[PDB]
Amino acid sequence: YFQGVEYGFWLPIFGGWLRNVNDESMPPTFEYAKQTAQAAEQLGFSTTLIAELNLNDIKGVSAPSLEAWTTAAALAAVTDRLEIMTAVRPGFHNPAVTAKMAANIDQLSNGRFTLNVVSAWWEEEAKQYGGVFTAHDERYDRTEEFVTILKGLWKEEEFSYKGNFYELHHTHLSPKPVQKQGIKLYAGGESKRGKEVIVNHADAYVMHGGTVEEVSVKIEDMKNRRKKVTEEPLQSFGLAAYVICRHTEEEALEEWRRITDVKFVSKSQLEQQVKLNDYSVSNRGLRPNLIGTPEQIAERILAFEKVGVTLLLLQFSPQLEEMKRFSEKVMPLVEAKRKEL
Amino acid sequence: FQGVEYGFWLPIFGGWLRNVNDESMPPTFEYAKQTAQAAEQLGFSTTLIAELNLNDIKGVSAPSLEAWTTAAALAAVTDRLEIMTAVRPGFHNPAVTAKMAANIDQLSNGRFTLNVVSAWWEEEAKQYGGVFTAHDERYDRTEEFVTILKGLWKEEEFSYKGNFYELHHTHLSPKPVQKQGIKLYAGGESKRGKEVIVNHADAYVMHGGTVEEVSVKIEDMKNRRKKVTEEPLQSFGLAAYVICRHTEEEALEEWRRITDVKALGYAGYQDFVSKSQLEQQVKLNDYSVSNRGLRPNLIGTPEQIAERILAFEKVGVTLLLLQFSPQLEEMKRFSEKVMPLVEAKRKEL
Repeated sequence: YFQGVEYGFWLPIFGGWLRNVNDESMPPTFEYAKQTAQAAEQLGFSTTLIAELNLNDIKGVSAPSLEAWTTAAALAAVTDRLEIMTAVRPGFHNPAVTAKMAANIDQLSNGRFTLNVVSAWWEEEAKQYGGVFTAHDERYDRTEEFVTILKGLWKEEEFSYKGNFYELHHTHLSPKPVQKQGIKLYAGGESKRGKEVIVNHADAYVMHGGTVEEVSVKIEDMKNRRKKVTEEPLQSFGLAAYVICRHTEEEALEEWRRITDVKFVSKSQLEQQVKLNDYSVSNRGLRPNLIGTPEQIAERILAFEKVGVTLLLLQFSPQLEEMKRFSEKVMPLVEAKRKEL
Repeated sequence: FQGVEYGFWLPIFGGWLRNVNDESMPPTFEYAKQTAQAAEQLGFSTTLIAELNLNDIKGVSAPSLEAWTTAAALAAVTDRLEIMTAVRPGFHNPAVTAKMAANIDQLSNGRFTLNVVSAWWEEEAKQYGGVFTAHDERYDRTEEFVTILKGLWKEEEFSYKGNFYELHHTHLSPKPVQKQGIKLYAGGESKRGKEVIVNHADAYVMHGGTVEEVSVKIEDMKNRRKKVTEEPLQSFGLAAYVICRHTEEEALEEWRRITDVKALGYAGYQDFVSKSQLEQQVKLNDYSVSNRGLRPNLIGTPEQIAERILAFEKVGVTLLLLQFSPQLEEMKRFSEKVMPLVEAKRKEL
C-alpha cells in the first residue's frame, strides 16, 4: 500500500528545544509557531503536538513560553489541514470546561483537534500554578475519571457522573465535536498503572524516544494487552524523536557534540552518554538515533515503521529550516526505500 | 536552508539567448540530465521545465524537448530536485493531466510540482491544436482546470460540470504521494489572473523585475490573498538571468555581447555602450533573454550579485528561477562564488 508513517512535529513554543544552547533563531512567539505550522502543512507534515506547561522547562522558568490551549485555538483558525494535538493535564483543568473548549476548537477547525492526555507532574510547576496534587498511586485514577467525563460529554445529550474526584449532574454540552466518536485521545506513560489507562481509555499511544528494539517490545506488549480489552485497536503509535540530518555523518556527529556541550568525543561515546543526551534534549529525543545522513535517517525511520510506529513526533533546531531540509532530503528517500524490493 | 531557494530552468531549447547561436548547450535530454544531476550536488533545489511545443529561443524549427515526457524521465534519474513542470490548460485534458501528474509524483517520490501557465502563443495554438479562449475567459478555463486537478487528487470519486469540462464520478488511483496534493505555482499580471491565483493556486511566480517592482507585486499579492484566506502563498518565484564574473567590467561586456543585435553593414554609432545605457535598454533586454531575465540585474561580480539577491529576499522573494549560459559551467560558478557570499552576508545582517 501507499500507507506509511505520518510526520508530526512539536510546535515550537519555548524559544528553542535545546537546554545547552542560548539562541536557536526560534523566537518564542506565536508568529514563529504559525509560520512553522503553515510551512509544515506545505512540506508534508500531517500533525503538530503542542506541549502544555505554564513554565518554560527548556530555557528556564522566567523564559517566555506560549500557552497551549489558546495557542491551539489561534493556530486552528489560521491553518486548514494540520492536525492539532494539544496536551492536557487533568490536575490543571476542569474536565467539563475542557470538554467544551475542546468541542469548540474541533468545530472551528472542522475536525482537526486532538488531545494528548498527560499524567506526569512537575511539582514546582504545580506549586506556582495551583495544580491539584494527587498521590502518585491515585494520579492515574484522576486521569481515568477526567477522560471518562470528556468522552461522556462529547457523546451524550445529558451526562451525569459520580466518582472520587469529580461529580456532575445532567450536564449538557452543545455543539459536540466534529469527530463522530469523540475527540481522538493520545496518551503516554511508562508505569503499569499508566499503561492500563492507555489500554483501557486512550485511542492512541505515544512514547518518548527509544531504540528500535525497545520500541518494538513496547508496541507488541501494548497491542497484546489491547486485544484483551473491549475497545478497537489503538489508532496510532507515536514516537518522539530529535533529528540531526547533515550531508555527512561526521557533520551530524559534530552537531550532536555541540548540543550536548553543557552551557572530540566519539560516535560510540555519543551513543552511550545517556544521561547527558536525556538532559540535552527533552523526551529522550536523541535515543532513536535519527542522527546522520538522509540515507541513514531514512533507513532508520523505516525500521521504526516496521516494528509498528505510525507517527513520528519530531523536533529540530532551528526548527523551520531543519523541517524544510527533512522534507526535501529525507522524505523522498523514505518513500523510495519503502518501495524497494 | 533559510531564505532564498535556488531554482534553475531546465535547458530544453539548446540555449537561452536569441541573439547568439552556439552556447555549448545541446538541445538533448542527455545535457538536461547532466545539468540536473550536477545541480543536485551544487545547492539547487528546484528545476522548472517550460512547456512549449515550439522553440521560442532558437526558432520554430530548432530542436526542443517536450515538457511532460522530459519531466517523467528526469524524475526517474534524480533523487532530491523538485521538478516543477509547466502546464497550459488549453493544450491538456485535466483528468488525464491529473493522472500523469500523480504518476510522476509517485515515481519521483513526492517531488513533482506544476506551474500553471495561462499565457498563450497564437501561432503555437494554431500549429498544435491548442483550444482558443477569449482573453477574458482564459482564466475561467484555468480555474476550472485546477479545480478538477485538486478534486481528482483529493476525492475517491469526483464529479464536475462547468463551462469548459464535465466529468462524472471520476476515479483516480493512486493519489499523489502527500495528502495535500501537488503544489500549484501560477503566474499572471491581469486583475482576473491574480484572482485565480489567489483563490485556486498555492504559489506565485513572476517574470523579471527591479527590486521595487517585485516589492510592489509581492505586497499586493499578499494583500489580495489575505482577504480570501489565512493560508499564505507558499512561494514567490522570480525569473532572472545571471552574469557573474570576476570584475564588473567583464560582466558588462557579456551583457553587451548578448544584447548586441547586429553583419549587414551595420556597426552602429556611439558604439561604446555604457552601464547606464545597458540598464535602460528595456526592449532589447526583453528580446535578448526570456522572462525579462536581465531586468533583475543579477549582473556583475559575485559580491554585487549576492547583495542584490539579499535585496530581493528582503522584499519577499523565496525562490529564484535562474538561467545561465553555458548553463552547466555557470551553475558551478554560481554555486562556488555567489551562494557562500549570500550565506555570509545574511548571517552578519
